[PDB]
Amino acid sequence: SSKWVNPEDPEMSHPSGLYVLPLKPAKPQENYIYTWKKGEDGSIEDYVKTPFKGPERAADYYTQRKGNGAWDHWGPQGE
Amino acid sequence: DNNPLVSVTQLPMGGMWQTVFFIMCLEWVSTYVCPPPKSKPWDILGWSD
Amino acid sequence: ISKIAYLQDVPRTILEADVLEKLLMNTPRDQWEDPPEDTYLYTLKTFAEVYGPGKATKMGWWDYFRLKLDLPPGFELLDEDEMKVAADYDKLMMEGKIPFAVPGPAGFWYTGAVIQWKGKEQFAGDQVQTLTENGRFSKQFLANLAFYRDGLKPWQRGLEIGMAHGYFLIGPFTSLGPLRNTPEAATVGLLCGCAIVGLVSIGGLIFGSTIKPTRFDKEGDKPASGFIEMINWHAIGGLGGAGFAHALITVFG
Amino acid sequence: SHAVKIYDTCIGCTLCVRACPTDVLEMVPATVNAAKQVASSPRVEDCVGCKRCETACPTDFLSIRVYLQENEETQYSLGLDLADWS
Amino acid sequence: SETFRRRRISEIKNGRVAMIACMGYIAPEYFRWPGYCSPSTDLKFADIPNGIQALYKMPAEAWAQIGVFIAFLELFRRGLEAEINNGRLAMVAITGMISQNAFF
Ligand code: CLA
Ligand code: KC2
Ligand code: KC2
Ligand SMILES: CC1=C(/C=C/C(C)=C/C=C/C(C)=C/C=C/C=C(C)/C=C/C=C(C)/C=C/C2=C(C)CCCC2(C)C)C(C)(C)CCC1
Ligand SMILES: CC1=C(/C=C/C(C)=C/C=C/C(C)=C/C=C/C=C(C)/C=C/C=C(C)/C=C/C2=C(C)CCCC2(C)C)C(C)(C)CCC1
Ligand code: SF4
Ligand code: SF4
Repeated sequence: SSKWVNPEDPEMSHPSGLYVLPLKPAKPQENYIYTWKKGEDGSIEDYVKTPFKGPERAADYYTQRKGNGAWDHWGPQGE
Repeated sequence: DNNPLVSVTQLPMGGMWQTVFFIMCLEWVSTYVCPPPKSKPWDILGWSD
Repeated sequence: ISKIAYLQDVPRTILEADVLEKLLMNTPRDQWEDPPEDTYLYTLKTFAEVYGPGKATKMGWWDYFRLKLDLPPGFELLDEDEMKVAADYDKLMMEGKIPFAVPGPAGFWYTGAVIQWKGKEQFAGDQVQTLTENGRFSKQFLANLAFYRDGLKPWQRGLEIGMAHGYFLIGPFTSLGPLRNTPEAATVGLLCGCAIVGLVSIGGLIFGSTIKPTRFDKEGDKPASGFIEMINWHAIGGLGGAGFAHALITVFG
Repeated sequence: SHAVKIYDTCIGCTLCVRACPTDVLEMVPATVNAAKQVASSPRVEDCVGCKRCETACPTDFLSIRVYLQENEETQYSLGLDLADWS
Repeated sequence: SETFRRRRISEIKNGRVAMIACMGYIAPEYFRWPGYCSPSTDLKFADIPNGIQALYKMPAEAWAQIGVFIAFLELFRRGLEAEINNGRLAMVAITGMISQNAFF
């Protein structure tokens, strides 16, 4: 009764072991970093989440990670 | 000499100028790099955040 | 209260009126009906149900002695002000505010200040507020460090950082090196400081080649280009600062 | 990740499921035993390897076995908190 | 751009300091201030030399105090065209004079 379908082997269950498909957000969160934001009137904030165009660290190790699963092994249903 | 006013004169000019320079640097940092808010000019350490 | 049978007309001998009032105030209201077994109110209930008007009006000397031993005196229970202070303390801590204190000798002093312990992200342990990192002075100082300063090119950042690093690095070898007593102490220390600058810059180049930070990179530029530029200019600035310190030492003895 | 396997000696007492710290296991209908249920391990990706299921297993030798695989360690099996591999 | 503005400020400043250095090179030979530059060590302006030798001669304490004063100063349109042109001339003159003193 699990909606998840195993991509590698349809007969077996999905590696996730879940029964409800994921819910996508209205707009996916964009990459950001916590930095200061000088207030233009002498003030300054400490942890201000500000957009970041690309990966904070462009190493192949960092960028290869998609978060779909432990090894990104979940099918398209993971997203 | 134990008298502090005599000890000032007994101290080397090296140490005296080092002290003056250190206090000048502290003042510069506190008044230009990390100026206190206009509402609390005495809040040097930025407690009012 | 009147609805409590055992609390009605409790004889003065079993417990004084003032001490009874203090005990009731200290105890939670919900526990008056049937207090837990290990409480002064439970002892009072158990013994008032057996002794008092309309019941046993006498007690053995030893039984009364034990009863007075195990019932509370007035000074043992908390006062109104003490209970208020404890309640305010707990309320502050639960609201996420911390009555500021600094540890002292085998203890901590209260500075009289209430700070906002919890940050913008309540569940984030990285964002708990502290004067050391989240105060205005600390924020401004860290933001104005060369690594962070606004409107600075990576070469400027690296040059300033390296100037500082080399200038202070030459000294330890000059003063405490094997050749510290020889006439070439300053020059050997300068060489050692330049070597240290080179080693740390090589480490930074490895870091930028492996992790590749992209916070200093220009738009549409190779990843970690800004970081590598900053590290190269840190090497240059370290050489320059070491040389300047050595020149000052040599010229001014 | 570790390998959590269940064998037919299972009697379906649910103690492994109740002892699971990260909810890797779940009871499923079966006809092999009198209890008419056997523990399963669908979410083995979350198994940390604490062997609390193994501790709670009653059978003479365990009807549930956790095989540790240090080479295939993931962040979920390592319980990483300060660092994120996702 | 930002680089041009920074370079303009740097040039103006290097020109001002170069006029100052040229004047400080020229004046001492003509005349020198009296009054025991360093009374503690019995040092006087007539005794101190002019040029790169002053760096070694006058005490490191005096040089450090001068440096502290400059640090305080730093930390705390025909006229402008003439200023910048004279800055260029003075920079050339001071670099030439210092190079000549060091070489010879
Ligand atoms: C930690 C203990 C220790 C200390 C204090 C020293 C000290 C010394 N050793 Mg060493 N040594 C040690 C352990 C130590 N050794 C050990 C374990 C061994 C055996 C492997 C040796 C073997 C050894 C040899 C064979 C020799 C020395 C020598 C020396 C001298 C020069 C070292 C040098 O060039 O440093 C270079 C120093 C630096 C690069 C700077 C690092 C330290 C700075 C000052 C830290 C500053 C941090 C700062 C406060 C942060 C502020 C941040 C922010 C707030 C601004 C010096 C007296 C030499 C000598 O001739 O001695 C007389 C020498 O030939 N040592
Ligand atoms: C006010 C704050 C202050 C700061 C922040 C500060 C920092 C540093 C640093 C780090 C940045 C270094 C590396 C450093 C080094 C030396 N300091 Mg110094 N110093 C300060 C104060 C004094 C005083 C009062 C005296 C003094 C001295 C010396 C001597 C002695 C040399 C010698 O005796 O040959 C040496 C080597 C004495 C002196 O100049 O004696 C002639 C002296 O009286 N310092 N000092
Ligand atoms: C232009 C920048 C400048 C300023 C703003 C400035 C301010 C003050 C103040 C103000 C608060 C005091 C109180 C003071 C005191 C002394 N100064 Mg100083 N001074 C400056 C420059 C020089 C130079 C070039 C020399 C010098 C000296 C001395 C001596 C020691 C004399 C001696 O040697 O007996 C003493 C007592 C001489 C020196 O250190 O000689 C080893 C020396 O040559 N100063 N100086
Ligand atoms: C920002 C900046 C900076 C930075 C820095 C950094 C970031 C660094 C890092 C660095 C690094 C990152 C380094 C590294 C190092 C390394 C090492 C130290 C290694 C070692 C190794 C080993 C030990 C190995 C071994 C082996 C072999 C080889 C083979 C096989 C076996 C074995 C494994 C044993 C600087 C200061 C420049 C300046 C300013 C700016
Ligand atoms: C906390 C504390 C402190 C600390 C301090 C410190 C940490 C300091 C630092 C210091 C430092 C660390 C300094 C440094 C400086 C540096 C310099 C001053 C440099 C300069 C340089 C130059 C000038 C260069 C040049 C060049 C180049 C760059 C290249 C080419 C060549 C030439 C030569 C041109 C004290 C003790 C006060 C006490 C109180 C508390
Ligand atoms: S694995 Fe063990 S505890 Fe779990 S149902 Fe089977 S026999 Fe019972
Ligand atoms: S080892 Fe621990 S986490 Fe893994 S299945 Fe057994 S009880 Fe659950």
